[PDB]
Amino acid sequence: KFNKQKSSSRRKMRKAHFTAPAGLRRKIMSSKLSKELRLKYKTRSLPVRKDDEVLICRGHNHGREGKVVKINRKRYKIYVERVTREKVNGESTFIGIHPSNVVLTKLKVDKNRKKILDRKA
Amino acid sequence: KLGAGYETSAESWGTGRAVARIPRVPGGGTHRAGQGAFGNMCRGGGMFNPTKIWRRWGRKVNLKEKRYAVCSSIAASGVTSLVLARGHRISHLKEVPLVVSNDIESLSKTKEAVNFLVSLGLKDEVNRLVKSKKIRAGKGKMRNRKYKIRNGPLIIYENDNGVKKAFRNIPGVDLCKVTKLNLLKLAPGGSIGRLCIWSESAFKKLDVIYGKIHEKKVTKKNYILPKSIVHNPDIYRIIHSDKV
Amino acid sequence: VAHNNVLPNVHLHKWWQHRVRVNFSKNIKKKKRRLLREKRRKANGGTPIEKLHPIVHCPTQRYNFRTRLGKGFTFEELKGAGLTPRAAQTIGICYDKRRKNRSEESLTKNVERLLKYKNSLVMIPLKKNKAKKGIGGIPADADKNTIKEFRNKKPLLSIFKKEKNTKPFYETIEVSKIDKEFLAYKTLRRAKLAERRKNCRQQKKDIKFKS
Amino acid sequence: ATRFKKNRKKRGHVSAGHGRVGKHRKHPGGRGKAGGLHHMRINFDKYHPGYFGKVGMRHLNLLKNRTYCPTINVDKLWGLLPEEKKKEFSENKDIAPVIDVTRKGYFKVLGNGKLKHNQPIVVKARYFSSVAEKKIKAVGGQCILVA
RNA sequence: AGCACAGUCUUAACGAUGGAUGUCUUGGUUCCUACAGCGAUGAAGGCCGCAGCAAAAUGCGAUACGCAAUGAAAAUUGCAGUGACUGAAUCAUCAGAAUGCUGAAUGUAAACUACACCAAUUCCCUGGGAAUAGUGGUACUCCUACAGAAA
RNA sequence: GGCCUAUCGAUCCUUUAUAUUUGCAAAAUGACGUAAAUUACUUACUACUGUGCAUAUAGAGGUGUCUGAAAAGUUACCACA
RNA sequence: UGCUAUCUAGCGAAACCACAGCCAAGGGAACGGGCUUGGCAAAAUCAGCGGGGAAAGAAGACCCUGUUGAGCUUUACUCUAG
RNA sequence: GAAAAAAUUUUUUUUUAGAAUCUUUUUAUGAGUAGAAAAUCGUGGGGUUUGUGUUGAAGCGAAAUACGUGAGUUUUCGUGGAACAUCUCCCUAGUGCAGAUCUUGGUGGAAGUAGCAACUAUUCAAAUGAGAACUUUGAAGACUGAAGUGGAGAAGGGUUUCUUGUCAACUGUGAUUGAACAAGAGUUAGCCGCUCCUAAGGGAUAGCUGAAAAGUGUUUAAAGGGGUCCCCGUCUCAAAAGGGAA
RNA sequence: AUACUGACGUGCAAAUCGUUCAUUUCAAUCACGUUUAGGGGCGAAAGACUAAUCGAAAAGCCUAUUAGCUGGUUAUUUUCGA
RNA sequence: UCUUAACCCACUCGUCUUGAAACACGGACCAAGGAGUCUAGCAAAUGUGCAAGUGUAUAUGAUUCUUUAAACAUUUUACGCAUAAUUAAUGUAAUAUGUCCAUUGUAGAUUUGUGCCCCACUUUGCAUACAAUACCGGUAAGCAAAUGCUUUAUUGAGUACGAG
RNA sequence: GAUGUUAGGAGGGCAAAUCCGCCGAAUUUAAGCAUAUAAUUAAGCGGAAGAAAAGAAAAUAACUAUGAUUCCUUUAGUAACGGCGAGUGAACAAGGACCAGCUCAAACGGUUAAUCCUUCGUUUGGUGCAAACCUUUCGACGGAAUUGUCGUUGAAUUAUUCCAUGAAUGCCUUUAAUUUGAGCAAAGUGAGCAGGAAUGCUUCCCCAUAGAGGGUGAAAGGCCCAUAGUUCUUUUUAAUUUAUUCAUUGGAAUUUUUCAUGUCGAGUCGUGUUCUUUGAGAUUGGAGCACUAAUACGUGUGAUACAUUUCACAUAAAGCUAAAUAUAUGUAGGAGACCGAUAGCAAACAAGUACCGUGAGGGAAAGAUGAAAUAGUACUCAGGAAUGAGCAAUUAAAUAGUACCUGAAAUCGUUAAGAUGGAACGGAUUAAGAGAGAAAACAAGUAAAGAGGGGAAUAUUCUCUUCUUUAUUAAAAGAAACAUCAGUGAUU
Repeated sequence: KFNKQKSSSRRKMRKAHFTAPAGLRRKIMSSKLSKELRLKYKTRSLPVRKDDEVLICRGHNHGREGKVVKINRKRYKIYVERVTREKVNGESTFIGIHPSNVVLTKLKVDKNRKKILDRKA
Repeated sequence: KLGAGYETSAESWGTGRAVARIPRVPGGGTHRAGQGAFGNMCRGGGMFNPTKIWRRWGRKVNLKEKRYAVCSSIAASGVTSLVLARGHRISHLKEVPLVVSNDIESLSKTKEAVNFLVSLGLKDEVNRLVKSKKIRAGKGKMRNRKYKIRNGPLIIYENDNGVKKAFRNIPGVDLCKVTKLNLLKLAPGGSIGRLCIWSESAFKKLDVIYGKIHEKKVTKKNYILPKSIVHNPDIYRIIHSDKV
Repeated sequence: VAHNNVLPNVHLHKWWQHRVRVNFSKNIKKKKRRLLREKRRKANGGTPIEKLHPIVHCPTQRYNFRTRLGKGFTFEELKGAGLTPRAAQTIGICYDKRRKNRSEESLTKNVERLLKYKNSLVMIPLKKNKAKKGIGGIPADADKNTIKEFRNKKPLLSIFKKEKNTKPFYETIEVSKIDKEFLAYKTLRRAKLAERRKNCRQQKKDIKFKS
Repeated sequence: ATRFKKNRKKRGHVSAGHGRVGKHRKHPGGRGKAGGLHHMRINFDKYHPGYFGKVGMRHLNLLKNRTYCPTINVDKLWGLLPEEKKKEFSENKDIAPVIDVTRKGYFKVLGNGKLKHNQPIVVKARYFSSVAEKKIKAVGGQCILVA
């Protein structure tokens, strides 16, 4: 708000959202952390990774937990294990989920993430 | 833009050519050729009077009038009926010149400020302020004018000890320092009076400013309160009165 | 042109659209000037950045009774104060060669003004903790204690401003000291009448003197 | 501003409120001050009597400072004191006010009006009228010429 | 399993045709703020190129839709391929390295891959061994220095 | 001024008249005149004070398309409103 | 006599178009398709045709007007290279 | 400040006004271009106020026992799928169209009409294919008639060539054809040209002009080569039809 | 390019077609290269021609040139009205 | 509501025009666009603030710094216009000290009284209209050595308790 | 003076908004036009910078005098110019912003040019990983330079006082700002309802120094990015802290006293003459030509030609210099009471593109499926093929089907209804059809008994109600018809 450095004008912000580079895109695919994990790490939100286990809580699949298949930074979509759907020609693909609509439970640590988790701490 | 709509070539063959005589773009081939040119009626042709950079944008409003407007606006806020009329949900308030102890100036958490407003009894008004944020119709949305809110109480303070940052960020509240009281804030949209919350220090300082027990720099120099045209406006009492 | 209305006279006839400029910049430009000068004052070791100026009487008939800041103290005024121009220049007293003290009062008034500023100022030792008497009539250096305490004090800038002429027109005289036989109007017109002949004589004296 | 304008009141009316028959053509007399001495001569005679030609002495640079000199009439002179001071002089005969006309920024004193009879007053100024000297003297005051 | 005249005109419902209207808006716009010159150390500009599958736009220059190095940092994907378990895949940063032919264009030329002249030139190896007709230089004017010719 | 009803001319400019009226922009030009005065950068006191130019006022020089542009023809080669 | 025109199959435009389209007389901006009074007036069409539609083209080129021009000529006015 | 009616004295029903640019009432009066004014009404945005939205906003189509003298306002049903109002008051404007031989985009009647007329003229059978007057093949009949619809070549065009596909659009009829579209492919020189030479001429060098831009081309040249310190001596471009190694 | 004032004249063409006709060893014709540029060039001279543009080419700008002249010049009600 | 009827009436709109239904011109159709504005300077009108003043200029100052490119503030003769005019001009300049009174009339609003309200007298006498006098600048004329004078003429966009 | 492919270097071109030199119009205005005007403009051509240009008195004043330049506010629509028409038009003061001064030349210094430069070298440092930069004194050997470089800024001399100086040991601390990149970053993904899916509606929770902006399957402070806030780190530059000893060479300022009273820009200024230009007027500046000076008691200003002369103010004919100040260009930010796809940059799209022109040049059109195509039309049937249909099928929705939002009008199709004798609609009034409708266009209450909802009294008594039903009484309302009046008429 108060700083005059960052523009708040709508058009400009919108352009920034669409023309964002891949590193920035990786950053804004972040997810709310589940309560046990939030307690464990003292952290609100994390950038998502492939082998983690999400729970869906918005959209037509809000009963579903499951493992993440692929994340698509081009399309702003994560894909999950059993949110399968058949297409017109009788071919099964995965339903796209946007990160806000999932709450992340079990997350798989690796050294890059471990560094992030320590950095948050 | 200065040249707007005139950077086509300019040509005018029309008399005896069996067309209207207004200019046409010259050359051939392309669809733009032979087509209606510059002029306040054609595709891309530029409106009849452009708007220049040099409209008379502002106005030199007069010092004595401005001062009077400030004094009168504050005075209007004083009167209970006018504030109510201005539409505040002020029904349960104890008194319209609302003055609070200078501990208000030292408040430093938003929740306490809300709590304080509720304690005063402005709960309904606080409700209207929280409620009343809406997206408004029309082109404004693309020009960074997304929400419209309605005007909340005006906090008048003598010197910061938390208030300036602390009551801000509660919808439609305004804050202003006493010495620099502002006509636009006191009288929004050309409406009169507002729900005003004064510190006791501010209240005492107000009297100093307009020259009862004057000072070297606080008091506005050479300035007096404008005297009224009518001394007493109770027309019905004059009519009622025995002599008349 | 039509009926009673004054004759038109607008000089926008030679091309003028290519020549407007509209200042939307007033407040921002003012803010910018203030911020740079304040930054400069902050930078300059707590020193004032204003320079001393002589008071002078205004040119010609129109402003004969009024007095304003001039440009440059003159050599006589510096010498009278007890300073030499380069030395004066270093402590912010501004010089010129152009002014010349035509009449006595102005010289005395300006040397008093210089002296007051000089007496007021206190000087930082150049290379720190190495205080000395110094040259050119510049005030001698000072210790750590005086400087430290002085830096903490507010630097009062009143001397830089123009001198207010104190009004004294509402003044009183005893009636029996009034001299009523005078004719001021007569004296004035006669003086104007006699001017050429007085010039004629003065010119003759000037010729006589020069030989 | 725009919403009040005259054209909106007449908005659909063919002439735009400017005469069907003769119509509003461009520059309809010729430009500006042109018609003087000839076809608009009657207007020039009837509205700006003395306008054409030159009269009198030329002056190569006026240099307006030299000849500057605001006036005041004697009538206003006591008014340059505040009220309380004036009353005090009216009460006490032995003293009189001096008034330095320069401090209030006037140069010549003129003779309109009546001074209070038998209050002497000392007037300091650059210039006086003949009449002013006589009036100031008549009430027992003195004029002092001063630069 | 029958009955309606047709045309012309009008009306209503449902359609075609068309793209107005309303709604949007990764664009314009103006003002304000801020810095602000590139070039013989070869610019701007133009050509010509360059992808596994590739036309333009974009990007880039014979190392050619990118090399190195730094900071992010696990995927990139139309198929094909290439990747982690952090100098590998992807971005961003961008200083190192590289920057075809031209173009002021400057060896003579020009609708030319035409033509001179002087150096033959380059790489490897720790003072020798290999390559290659390849590569440099050579405009006009000037200035300081120097040279050997003239008075 | 002509027995009455006709017999005529703006501005700028020029031209020649008028005045104890004025100017030429820091000053002066009759005149060191008249008295004094001392030996001098002296004091009083005087309507009248160089050349030239300019003003003010008053005539006169002319605009007959006569309330006042200094202005010849041609187009069947022609254009445009 | 050929080729067109014609009919068919196939393909397929445009100029033009206030609205339209039977007349007589009358009046009327003094020659009307509509207006008033008469004559009168019966679907849909096919082929010609040049009476009329004051038919089309195109801000009359003639004439006049403009304090719009231009080319041209001279012992027009003002100039000017040579 | 109470008027009436209904019930069955007591209950119920209706109304019960005081806004000053306003209310009650009275009387007169009412043409209108050019023109002037006032009062309204509507569109884009703004401040202010208090609201409608996914149980469906705006928009749009048809309306409506709707209200207004009227501009208009309001509403029903249908469509629609996301925002919309503000009349509380008032700021603000690129603000209201039938016309301008207006502009732009679309569209008719004219109309299944004018018209598809040069260049002697075609016929039969077979093949291919969904389909053949105008694709292919055979057989006839014909024309061009070496001043050729034949060979070569120049300028210009520029892959139009060829084979293989092939038919969305085009090929003004049809079309399986094609100079269209798609996929590949093709142009080989010591001798044929260019390349070299000079011509009409061009551009520069020396000067000189010119603010410069340019205008001039030996007009005051210490200038490019050949012999071996001497002798010749502007450079350069300009012919695909002149000269020209094979 | 003479005549047919023939065909066509919403053309086969923004100058074409048929027939007739003038011209052929020279003041002959053509190609290509080359020269001269806009108040200028060029002209066996028509004010002809200088890329469908000529009694002053084409292009852009000064320039939204200028026009006492033509056309157009946008909701309602009410009042007074030339 | 719409729909046909029927009686009676009813000429193509725009338009320039003395006079258009015209054998005057513009209009095939439809949709959207499409034309008295903005600035400068001046004026009156009216609104608003202050009032012999008025405007706070440029600019400074502020714990003013999303808004704020606005608002706020301005130590006891800056400038504009006003406050005095007039003449070419050196320039000169408003009754006049008999008294803080403020020139004279004629009508004239408002007021007081008499004989809570109409009158008719009286009483005060605004605005304004019409005059009249004084006086100031210019010019005449008369005088003239002087701070020029004058009972007289004239002339001014003059003045006679402000208005901007 | 030539000559050199000699050694080291430089200039050329592009870019122009602001900026500097030139050269230079006209349309236009004057109701015509010729002087004026347009305009010291446009075009043409040359040259710079982050700003430039200007600048340190041959200034103004006539005062109680000011005092480099630029700019703002102003004087001023004034002095003034001008067919004295049209029109044009300054300066000084004053209020501010900013505020900065200087050096060649001339004089002076000869028991010694004390200068300068290339090339070769040589060392006290400091940063940096390295690359590399950055400081640092000291010599050679060439040259250059007296046809004049350097020092000095009259000259010495007294007292006073300063500044460079070099070595030793020591010491680089705390803070304040300022400017970059950096991090970290508050509370709900709680019921229920309707929906394809909430961010909707309730309702129960909360946070805010963050309720800016954006994203997310419909409006989200608590879903996400970011935001408020801070914690670091980067830029430089203030303040603060510590210097102390010893060392010598050199320079500077006043002050005394002497003695010297010096210098100061020439084919330039000026004048005539021309032409130009101007506010400039018997010439404002420039320019060409002709003539052509004076030495500081000179000569130049002091806006009317001149003479004879005062007086004030200045010191021409050589050079440099920060600031304020300007910016329709390039690039980067930030904005908005701006435009909303026929608008707005010509240009939201592969736009200076396609396309046209021999060429200079001219120069477009064309945005939108849906939440998700990682839902883009599967399958069967009829078709040669296009396509069509489906009992089949994605979607919440395909009459959202890639011509994909909404989808007006013109125009045209289908069915139905009507009309129909050489125009069509129309107006004023009724008619017959055909649609629509109950909100005024009948029936309050009372009882019976179902279904709901509320309010009060101190979980259940009282009381108010809306919907349904059965039946059961009101009443009013309009229209008729006749009658009575009153008003206005006609009639016998």
